Amino acid sequence: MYEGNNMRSMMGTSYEDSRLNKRTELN
Amino acid sequence: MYEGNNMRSMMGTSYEDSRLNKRTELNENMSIDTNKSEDSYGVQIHSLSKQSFTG
Amino acid sequence: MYEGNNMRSMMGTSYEDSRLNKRTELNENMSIDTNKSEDSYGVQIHSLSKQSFTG
Amino acid sequence: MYEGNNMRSMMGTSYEDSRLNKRTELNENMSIDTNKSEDSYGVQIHSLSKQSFT
Amino acid sequence: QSTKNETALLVAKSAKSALQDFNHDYSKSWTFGDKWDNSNTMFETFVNKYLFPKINETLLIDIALGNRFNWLAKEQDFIGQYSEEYVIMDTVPINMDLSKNEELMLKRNYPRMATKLYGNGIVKKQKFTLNNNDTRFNFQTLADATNYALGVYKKKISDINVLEEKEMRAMLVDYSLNQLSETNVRKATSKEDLASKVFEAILNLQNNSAKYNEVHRASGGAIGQYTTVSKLKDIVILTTDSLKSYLLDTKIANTFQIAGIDFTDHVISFDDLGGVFKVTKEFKLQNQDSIDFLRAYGDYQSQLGDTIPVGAVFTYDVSKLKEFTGNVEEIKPKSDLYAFILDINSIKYKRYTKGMLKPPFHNPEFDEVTHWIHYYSFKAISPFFNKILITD
Amino acid sequence: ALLVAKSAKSALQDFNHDYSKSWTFGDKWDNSNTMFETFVNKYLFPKINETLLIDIALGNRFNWLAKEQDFIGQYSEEYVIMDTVPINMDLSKNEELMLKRNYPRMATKLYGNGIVKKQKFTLNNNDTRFNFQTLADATNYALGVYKKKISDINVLEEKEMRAMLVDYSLNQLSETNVRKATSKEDLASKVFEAILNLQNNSAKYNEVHRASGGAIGQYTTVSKLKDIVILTTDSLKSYLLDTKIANTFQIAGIDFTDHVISFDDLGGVFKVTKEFKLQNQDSIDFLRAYGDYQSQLGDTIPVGAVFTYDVSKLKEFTGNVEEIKPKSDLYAFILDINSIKYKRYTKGMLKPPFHNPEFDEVTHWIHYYSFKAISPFFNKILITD
Amino acid sequence: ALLVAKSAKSALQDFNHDYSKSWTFGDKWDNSNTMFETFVNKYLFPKINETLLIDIALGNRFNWLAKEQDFIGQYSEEYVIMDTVPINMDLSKNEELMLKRNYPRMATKLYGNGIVKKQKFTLNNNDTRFNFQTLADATNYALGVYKKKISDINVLEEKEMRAMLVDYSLNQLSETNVRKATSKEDLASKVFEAILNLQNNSAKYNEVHRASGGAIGQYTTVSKLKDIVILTTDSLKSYLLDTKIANTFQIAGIDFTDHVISFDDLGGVFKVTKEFKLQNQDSIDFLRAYGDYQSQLGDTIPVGAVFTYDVSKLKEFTGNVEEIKPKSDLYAFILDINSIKYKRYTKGMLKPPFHNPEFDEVTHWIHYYSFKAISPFFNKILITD
Amino acid sequence: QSTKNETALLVAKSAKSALQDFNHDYSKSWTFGDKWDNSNTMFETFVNKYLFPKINETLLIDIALGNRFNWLAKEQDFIGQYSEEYVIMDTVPINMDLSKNEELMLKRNYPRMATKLYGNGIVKKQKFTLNNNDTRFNFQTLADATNYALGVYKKKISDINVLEEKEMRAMLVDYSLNQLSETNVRKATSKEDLASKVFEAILNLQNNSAKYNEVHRASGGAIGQYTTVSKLKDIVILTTDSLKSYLLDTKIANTFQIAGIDFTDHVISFDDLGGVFKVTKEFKLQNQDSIDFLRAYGDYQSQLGDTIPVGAVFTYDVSKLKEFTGNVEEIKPKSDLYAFILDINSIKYKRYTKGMLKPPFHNPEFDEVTHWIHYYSFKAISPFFNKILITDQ
Repeated sequence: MYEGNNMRSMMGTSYEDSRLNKRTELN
Repeated sequence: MYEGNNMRSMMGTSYEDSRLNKRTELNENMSIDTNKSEDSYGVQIHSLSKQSFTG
Repeated sequence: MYEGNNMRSMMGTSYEDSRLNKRTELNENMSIDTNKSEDSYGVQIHSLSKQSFTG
Repeated sequence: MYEGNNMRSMMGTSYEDSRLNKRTELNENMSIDTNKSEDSYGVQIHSLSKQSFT
Repeated sequence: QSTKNETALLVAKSAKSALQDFNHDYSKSWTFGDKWDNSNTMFETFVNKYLFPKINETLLIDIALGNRFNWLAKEQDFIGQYSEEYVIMDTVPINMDLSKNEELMLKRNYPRMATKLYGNGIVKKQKFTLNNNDTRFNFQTLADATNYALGVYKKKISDINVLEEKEMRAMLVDYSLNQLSETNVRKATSKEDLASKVFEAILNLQNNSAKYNEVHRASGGAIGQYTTVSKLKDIVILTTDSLKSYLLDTKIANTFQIAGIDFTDHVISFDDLGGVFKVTKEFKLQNQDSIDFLRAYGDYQSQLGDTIPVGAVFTYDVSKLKEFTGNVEEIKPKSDLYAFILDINSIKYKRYTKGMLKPPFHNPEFDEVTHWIHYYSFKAISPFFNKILITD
Repeated sequence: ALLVAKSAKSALQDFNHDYSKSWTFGDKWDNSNTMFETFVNKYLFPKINETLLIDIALGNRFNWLAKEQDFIGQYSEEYVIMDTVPINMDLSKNEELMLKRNYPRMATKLYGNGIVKKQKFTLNNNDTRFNFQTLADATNYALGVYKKKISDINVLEEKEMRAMLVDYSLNQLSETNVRKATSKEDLASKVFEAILNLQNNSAKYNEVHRASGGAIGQYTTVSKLKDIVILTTDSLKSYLLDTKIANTFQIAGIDFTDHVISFDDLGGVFKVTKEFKLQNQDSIDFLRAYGDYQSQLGDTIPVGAVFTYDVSKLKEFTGNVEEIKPKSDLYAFILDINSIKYKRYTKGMLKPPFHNPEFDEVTHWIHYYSFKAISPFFNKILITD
Repeated sequence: ALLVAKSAKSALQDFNHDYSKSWTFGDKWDNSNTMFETFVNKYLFPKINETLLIDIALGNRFNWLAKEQDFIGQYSEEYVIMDTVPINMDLSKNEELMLKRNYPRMATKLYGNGIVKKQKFTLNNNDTRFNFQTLADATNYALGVYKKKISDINVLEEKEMRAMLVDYSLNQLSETNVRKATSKEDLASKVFEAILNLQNNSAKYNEVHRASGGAIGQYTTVSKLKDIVILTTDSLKSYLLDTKIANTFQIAGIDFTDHVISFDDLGGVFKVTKEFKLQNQDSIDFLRAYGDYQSQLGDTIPVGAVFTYDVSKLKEFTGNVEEIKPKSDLYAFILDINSIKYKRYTKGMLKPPFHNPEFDEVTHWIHYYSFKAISPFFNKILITD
Repeated sequence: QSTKNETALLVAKSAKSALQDFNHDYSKSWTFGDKWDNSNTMFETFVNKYLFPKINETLLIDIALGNRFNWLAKEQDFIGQYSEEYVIMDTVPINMDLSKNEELMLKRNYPRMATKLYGNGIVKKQKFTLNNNDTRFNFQTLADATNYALGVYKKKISDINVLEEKEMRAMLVDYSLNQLSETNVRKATSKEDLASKVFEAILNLQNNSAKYNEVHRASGGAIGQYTTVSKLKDIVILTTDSLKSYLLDTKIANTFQIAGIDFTDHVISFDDLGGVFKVTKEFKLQNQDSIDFLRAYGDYQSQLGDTIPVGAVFTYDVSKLKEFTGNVEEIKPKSDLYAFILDINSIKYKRYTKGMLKPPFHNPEFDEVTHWIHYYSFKAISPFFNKILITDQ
């Protein structure tokens, strides 16, 4: 809930989940 | 001193002492704010204020 | 008194006086201004600077 | 040809021959400036300058 | 203490789990489910006895943990290694002996001096690896996982700061015990005695005294004297917490003419100023539980067979291990009745924190990000200023 | 043979039977040889002129701690990050040390739930009219019972918040935090030393070894003195105010009595060991006079129940009831105020009233949820004998 | 014989007999062997110079508690609502528990009437003129009698209030109110300790077990320090003024001596234990030496009787009177006012005189109604040996 | 045989190859040149017999392999690890009568809540390595190299589909053989008998009945009943191809297909159910031939001395190797006349495909980057829906 230094290096952005780009091919 | 190609990928700016950030701390004070029992001679309690400790 | 010459490059003026340049006593204080233990009484730490003393 | 999504990370941008940075060039000129003995006569010696290092 | 409860036997089966799926190269790939019964358990409610229990609240205490020494930090450049300082030793005047021969004018009396070569500091390092696979099996809110990833990072700087004050405290106490004169030490008898011997040790640092410094441990000063004063705006008194507490509740609280003689502005204090260890006799690592105890304090890089040099510093309670007994001694005063009254600007402390947050390394084979923190800290004590130890 | 001894005339007998005397002829009053004797007029009914209703509202002294949670879910979980010292770099090790893992480790503690508490009261519309002579006094009665039902909630939540602190001092909080005073004079200096000790970086002074994962490794924390509370009795705070504070020159600075909470006694709340069953009706009659309308002669009482009134003197509770009480009269329990957690749930606490219009007696209920726990991840020092 | 021993020539012989001497011829005054003896002149009457009437107006120390009533009706009552501690919610009880009745319970201590007091005095016209050489002295006498009757009312009323407070402190309050002290340096730290015991939520310090509906159950209340008064002797107040205040530096917080009503002597009053009847004539003369003109022989003294003067040394009252007082001078009764019910009706106070013209003496009366009671619903601590 | 050909001796000279310049740290630097002849051999045209043979086209054949059960996949946020589910039990409506105790208006009646708790899924991965200097030698355009690097990635997407389809059809067979109660199991005799039982067991669904779900093996559904209905748009028959070719070959399939549902699309069939193998005894890996066999299928991480837990699946044929025999059984239906009629809502299946392209590690020593594909897939099966198994066992 507290931000502090929220948007730090790559892991602190990795939990605010990223890039729903590829999915599987039938539907 | 001879410039050549000094603007470089990682090391040519690593001997130039990249970026002073995150100095170590005495914002969390000690011996001016803690290590302290020189409070006032004041008449009454309730200076306590229990906070939520999420961060 | 006996005037005569009163001029040799030394031992005339050296018999009169050489000019005072150094005076070896208290300009860096001791037991009058410094040698203190009569300091104040208040909130307590951090008047302690630290010099580089390169001179 | 085969379309897909070939805008990809480094190998998707590496088969189209990434940017030419260093040229490994003759600029310290060889056999047009050096490899000469074509200095002629002259009055005498020591136009020689000993430059300082870096 | 044996239990035949069905929910307890369901929890007791360690073969079903997040652990065996993440240890082996192949694993089970579906789940049939488990009948969860809250009956006769700790997790029992009265209206519905068949759900898994719930969390509404997940906290993460954060404490910031300051330093109490970083006004002494001079931000240096970290280039070159060898620093050096010197003084010119004293030469007393002699008598005019007119019977000596006239060629005494031609002989040179060179000024003699005393130096002290310091050297380098210590590049110090710590890291932490955050997971994207199994840390998310906990933390039922994404905000809780981001709070965790920030709280670990904020803890790393806090135990940089408490480590630097443990090392400064240990440097001052280890210097007070080992490297000193016979003139510098005093012997108190009790607490009311030390509280006045501190008051008469100030007014001794600020006289023209050839003693009270340690230029005989300097490079050229083995024979000769060197006189130094202090100014009382530069004196640090390093005591325990019992001495400062005794001052503030008895001596300051039970005198009438307190208006001048209060020295507690200059007193740094510690609750228990021995907790840091050294090395003697140069052992090495051979036991498994020893490095298992070392892993709990963040030290990842030690393997079995790594050797420890003759002056290494351990900074946590470490003398209970099987290898280290007899080779590891604690930096502590032996009496809990202790005062080290030293001149400030005798403590050089030059740490270097510019290239400190180095860029991470995403490790996508295990889907994790390791962060490193590097800093160079040089701490040393000059032998050319006035110091007094008061102990037992 | 008097008038006042004949109970077959009273107002109860008209509201006792399904049929009764539908008209009145009179009652032939005289006050001779009674309590209501008057010298001159022997035949007038005695007149009352005042009806007063002393009513006092009572506080809590733990109200600023009282957070307002949401009351969903059951368990609450609380954790820290353990210490991890910086290590030295050496350039002689292999470079596959770079892809090695240093996971951060923690230490947790899990908390259960609170309890939903309840009190009811019934106000009447036909019998209560007979006791008052104006409607303003009846509305004062109906308001004073409600203010009383709020005030004893406040008194109860004070009692079982000081009781849990005394219980945590006596039965938990292991020996490494307990300091031994000898008399009343040196305790007031042990407190002054402990307040200075709780403001250094220290792996001690907390109960992370009582936590789930804090058995190995260390954890350092501080306090502030704007977060430190000292919980004492009255014989210690009164001693501070009349003897130590009085007999010190130059006190301006070292008075810590803006962080002292005192009480009359720290034992007025009882527990249960060796669970029992309510088997005597003369003890249930004692329980009825504190509001317990639920109990009958078959009810068991578990091994953690609290009472907050003097219950141990009864024929049945002896040998089963222990008192949460400091045994020493030298008790200064120094806390960090963040270690207490006390969250309420007072949203739907006034229930819609059941009217019951045959007897015309409405009934009100009051329901609040209250959670009480103590965190181990903060600095605590107890001073006893 | 001597002239001054001859009662036949006195003025009383001319006013008790109905027929007396119309004329007189003088007498033969000589003071040769009397106390009225002058060296030079043996034949002159002794001359007196002055007659100073020493008259002191006396206060009450309880005039602020005196509220003025109307003197109508005789009963008044006070009730509180008892505590109802919140019980835990059970879910295994029967579902018909909501239909059950739970009435709040009262306390309801009931107060009776006051008692009308009365005093009279006779002013004569034909005998009083034989003293009082000037008429201004006679008018000063007639005014001083009246101003002494008013001061008698005030002293009687103060002594009865003090008697009521000491009589309530003894034998009426509980066991958890009496705190034992042992010296004079004690009962000054325990009085400072017992102040701010009244300022806690506690059911121990009232007397609701002496109320009607409060035999079983508790009632919590609090005090405010603008309602706390302390009743001691002059020994304890003298001790507080010369030792506890005079030998402390920081007196600027804890001086509570503006709440300490100190009395000179805490006993001069008496209560009848056993009902009796008067038979002795010196008992009558001793009773009407203090103004009891009513009582003759054979009169009844009831059980609840207060005498106000030292009367235990009579042959009738031995074994009947009580002497309500503290035993051993270490005494501190820490009230909380709003408890002292104290009412007084003094508007029909000066009655019209009766002239009685045959003896020619005017006769005045003074009536006043006074109610003195005390409420059990407030925090009270008694400290004694 | 052997050939004394001038061209074949030049072709088979392995000391001139490009592989000699990449498996030695010092090698040839300049090329002299070669005399290429197409005379009396292959690659021989009638005109200009001295030119090197040239490629008309190269063609990456990429078949888009599809997961048949992709439309069942919900997507979660990969937070926490326990999913649970619960229903409300039946309470049949009762008659009212005006002659009761009339304080039963006060009485209580709670819902009853049969549940079941489910564990976690597993995170699966695969990697591929593409370099920049050696693989350029055999594509002759930039476009063919980019299409190659794209087709390798699309193959790494398609074998995820192959894995998930074969994994779920292993789940549904292991379920019906080893978990299901013998109340849902009807037993046939012959093929036409089984066909009649399947066609009457389809119609045994769409009925408000409490007989066909395994709610008795839920957590709190032992006493009482739970009634389930199912539409036709969520009934799926799982069977074999040899038996789908007989169920569809009846007149009842024709009257299902005419003016109604696509019965060819509700019957999910495979050749024989199961190429997936389980583990019954915890063994270890000892032989290098088995290591090479596992490397042939992309399993790069497993080495010698690794142990395999009881219950691990394989998704390919492993059982011919020296230490898998006896320890490894097959998820395969006994007596292959077999049909498992399920409701398709019973397959609790959800994934987490968010961020399944992790950023590459470059490795510039050999200039070969590597991409990883991590994804989380949760496979379960719920007891609160109609299931019928029809076999000869």
